[PDB]
Amino acid sequence: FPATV
Amino acid sequence: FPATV
Amino acid sequence: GAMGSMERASLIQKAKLAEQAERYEDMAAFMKGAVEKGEELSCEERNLLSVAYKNVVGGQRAAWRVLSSIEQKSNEEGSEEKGPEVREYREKVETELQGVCDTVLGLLDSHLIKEAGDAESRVFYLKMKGDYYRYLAEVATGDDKKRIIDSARSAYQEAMDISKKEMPPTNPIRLGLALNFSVFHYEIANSPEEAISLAKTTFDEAMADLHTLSEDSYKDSTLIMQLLRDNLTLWT
Amino acid sequence: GAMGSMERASLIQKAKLAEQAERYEDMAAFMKGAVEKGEELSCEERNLLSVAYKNVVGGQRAAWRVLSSIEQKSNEEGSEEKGPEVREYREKVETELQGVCDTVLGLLDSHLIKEAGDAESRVFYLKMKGDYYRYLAEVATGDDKKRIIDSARSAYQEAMDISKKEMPPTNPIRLGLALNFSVFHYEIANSPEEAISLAKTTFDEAMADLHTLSEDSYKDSTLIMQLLRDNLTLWT
Ligand SMILES: *CC(=O)NCC1CC2(CCN(C(=O)C3(Nc4ccc(Cl)cc4)CCOCC3)CC2)C1
Ligand SMILES: *CC(=O)NCC1CC2(CCN(C(=O)C3(Nc4ccc(Cl)cc4)CCOCC3)CC2)C1
Ligand SMILES: [Mg+2]
Ligand SMILES: [Mg+2]
Ligand SMILES: [Mg+2]
Ligand SMILES: [Mg+2]
Repeated sequence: FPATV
Repeated sequence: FPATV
Repeated sequence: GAMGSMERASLIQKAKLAEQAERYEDMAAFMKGAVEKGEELSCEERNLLSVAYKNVVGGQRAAWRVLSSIEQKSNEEGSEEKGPEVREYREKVETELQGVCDTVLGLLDSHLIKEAGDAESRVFYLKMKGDYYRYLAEVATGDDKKRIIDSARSAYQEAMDISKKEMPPTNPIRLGLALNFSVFHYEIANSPEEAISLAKTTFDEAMADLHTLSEDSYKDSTLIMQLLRDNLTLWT
Repeated sequence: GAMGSMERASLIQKAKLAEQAERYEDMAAFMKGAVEKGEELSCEERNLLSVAYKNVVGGQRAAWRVLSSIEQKSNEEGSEEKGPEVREYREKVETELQGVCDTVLGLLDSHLIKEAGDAESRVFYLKMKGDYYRYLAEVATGDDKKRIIDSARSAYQEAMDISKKEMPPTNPIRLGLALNFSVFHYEIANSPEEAISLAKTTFDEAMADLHTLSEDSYKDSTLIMQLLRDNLTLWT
């Protein structure tokens, strides 16, 4: 999965 | 801590 | 609510303890209690709220994905019929996830957003609103799916518009919003070109503004820029 | 209970799904539902029950230790008074831990133990009884502390006596019981010599019986023997 904050 | 199962 | 009798400052103190103990459900319940006191949140308090719910819903999303994979495999050709249990348990976890998202969106709507006048508070809350609509969108399959997606888009877009007007391109809130909106484009809106463009432009504009920062601010901004780069690497 | 309407086999199926999703609270609730159907548990089912509650109470114990450390630090000389919140939140987590322990002990007493006639089932349930009294003992500070410790000892001792009579020294249940009873001696009963003696004797008797085993049984036994060795290394 891609990075989120 | 020591090992327990 | 169950936290109605506990002092605001005690709820914040306990939220911090819960974080140290990695008790994120507790942390989220304490912060929900604190928000419901009706006073605006400080910077630190906004962080505690977001960390608590991110962790709770993050665990739920990971569990939902595990279950959804098992369920998709069960519906493939030659898969033995195992009954309704996989769908039922994926539905249970899904319902609990949706509940947590509704809770967060409810705090934002009653009444965090409307009282948020500063750019940092308003952008942060609108980003959260986009994030929790995005998690709803991840599990949506019905009549309202398009509307849930559009609610995520709308919240992210308002946050983007304010951030570009009021914050420097290196502001960690601006950066984190862009990172997540870019993922929304890629994973939810079926717009990978828009995701890539946003990540690249965000990264490059931030690069250009690093010269203005202290060492500590530089560290904070670059950490998030690296996440933008990581995603770009994944996508290209 | 909330699982009363769900088929036994569905509860077991969902417990397995919950394990794959690392949803251990759910797993434990499904297994509690399965035990309450009133039928004896198979080997696999006993494992699911123990794994679920071990994981739940393990998280609670880790959180309790974090909080207890903070609380002990607060009561040191020169520590600023921060109010009742650390004690209150340690008490909250403690109460929830005690509840889970009482739940497990309740399943064992009503009526898993009394229906367990085979050595593997009886030893395993008595070991669990010792384990959940041991977790109660870890947080006990009152009039009943000695009795809780003795309840742990008594359950472990009955399990030990059956295991030595009915199981080979390499049996993984026998080994795991000895490992945990040895930790009980060291950490709870203030008997480190007894802990060391039990671990060493268990290890050596198992070593001597490895020759009788298949490759797969050898792997299972040696894994637990290594834990005994690890503890011995820690203690000597
Ligand atoms: C003043 C104000 O409103 N501050 C509230 C929050 C502190 C904040 C989040 C944490 N943070 C990070 O740099 C980071 N996570 C993150 C960044 C940006 C956003 Cl919008 C959300 C989260 C910490 C964890 O690792 C990733 C970066 C500092 C800024 C905003
Ligand atoms: C037939 C029967 O009653 N079986 C029930 C359980 C399977 C069992 C536990 C899991 N296991 C292990 O070797 C191990 N954990 C463990 C060993 C011994 C005991 Cl008493 C409890 C747990 C697996 C995880 O890593 C450590 C060893 C096989 C035997 C008993
Ligand atoms: Mg649904
Ligand atoms: Mg643009
Ligand atoms: Mg107490
Ligand atoms: Mg002896």
